[PDB]
Amino acid sequence: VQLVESGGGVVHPGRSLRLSCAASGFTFGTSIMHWVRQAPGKGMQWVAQISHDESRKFYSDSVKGRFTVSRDNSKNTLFLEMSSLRIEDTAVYYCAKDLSPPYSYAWDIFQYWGQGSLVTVSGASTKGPSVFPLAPSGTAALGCLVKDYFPEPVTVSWNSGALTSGVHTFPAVLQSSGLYSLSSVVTVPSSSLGTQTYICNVNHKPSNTKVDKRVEPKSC
Amino acid sequence: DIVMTQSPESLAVSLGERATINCKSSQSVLYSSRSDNKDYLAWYQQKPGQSPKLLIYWASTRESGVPERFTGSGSGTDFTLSISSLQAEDVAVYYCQQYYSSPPTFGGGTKVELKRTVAAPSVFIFPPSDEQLKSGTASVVCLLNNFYPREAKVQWKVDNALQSGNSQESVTEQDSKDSTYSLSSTLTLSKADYEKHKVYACEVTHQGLSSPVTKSFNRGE
Repeated sequence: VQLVESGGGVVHPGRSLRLSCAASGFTFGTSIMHWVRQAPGKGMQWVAQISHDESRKFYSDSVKGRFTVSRDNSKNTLFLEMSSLRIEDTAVYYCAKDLSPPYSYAWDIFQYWGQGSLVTVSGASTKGPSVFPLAPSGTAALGCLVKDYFPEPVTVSWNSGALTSGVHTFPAVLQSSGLYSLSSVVTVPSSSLGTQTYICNVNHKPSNTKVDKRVEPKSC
Repeated sequence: DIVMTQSPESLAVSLGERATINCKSSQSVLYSSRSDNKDYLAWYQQKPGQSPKLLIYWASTRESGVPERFTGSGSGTDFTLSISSLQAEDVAVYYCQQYYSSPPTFGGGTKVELKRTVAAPSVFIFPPSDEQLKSGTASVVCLLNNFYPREAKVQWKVDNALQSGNSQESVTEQDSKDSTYSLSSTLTLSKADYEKHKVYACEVTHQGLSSPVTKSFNRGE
């Protein structure tokens, strides 16, 4: 059972955006599906419900008239067409399967969820990050500073994903500038610094930025 | 129109101990029919960045694969999620949800934290990189690594002068394996100002430190 939401990003207020949800592992064609969202630092809010054949659709009064839920059973995909978006629509949107059996009305029991897709609604300019090294000078700490980007998020890996132990990517902090800042660190044996190469791979999809900064040690 | 209210907002309990999460619905979610009475309430678990998981429903019935240490109880208007013996992997936010009336509504969530042994932070300091100083700005970073509890004081000093308002903190979520925290503290400065002062220091205070720990450097060496 897998629910993978795609689409989503930053949109200016008033514009539209379509989310998709690819399903596998269950009879998607005969099951009721939902959309549920989670705003920053708040609880879940149900958004929409749709039946197996689309004949029955239901929406939260918060999105009624602006959002449209649809589905393509031939491709096992659920859709959410979002229009006339507002700042308060910023949230991570989850795709969820209802526990109700085939051809029965919804139970409103969210049996399965996806990992979610972040939707940002702001009239603020998109901007990529600048990546600077946090250079190390029996355990040594390396890092990368990802500064002055918007909107969120950025993802950081180390050595193309090969290095994952001791990695700590901190949550973004919004500066007085209105741009986000983020740090990613990793602890590594001090004796490998002279031989092992350490490269932080930063990815900011809204800006189509993808940086690979090599962190060199300081020796004295 | 049903409002769900969870209490407490967060709790910390030791390994093997019991965690209790309470949930209250603004209206009764007990439905009467030709068959047995059922309480239309469900419980979900959410780890940061991961797909939410259904735990319990009908108030007390466990979802397939849910360990028995998760127990749902209550009726009508008051409900409780009980974790018999908390495990590190249990660290998560837990939400309740009613499906008695439309629209289905969720509680605000309860953060469940694992109360483990005190662990002092490993402190490191990072000067601004030559790359950034060439770009016209300067960021001094201080790292507190793998410590517990979360509470910790970071105070920046520039030429022995204490700083305030010019720094920002960020804390990781509790680790999945050792149940520790990591903290970053960034002192933002202008290049011109950075070049006028010499010694930059990050002083850390924590329950696991007998005395304040200091990590510092001299700008020009």
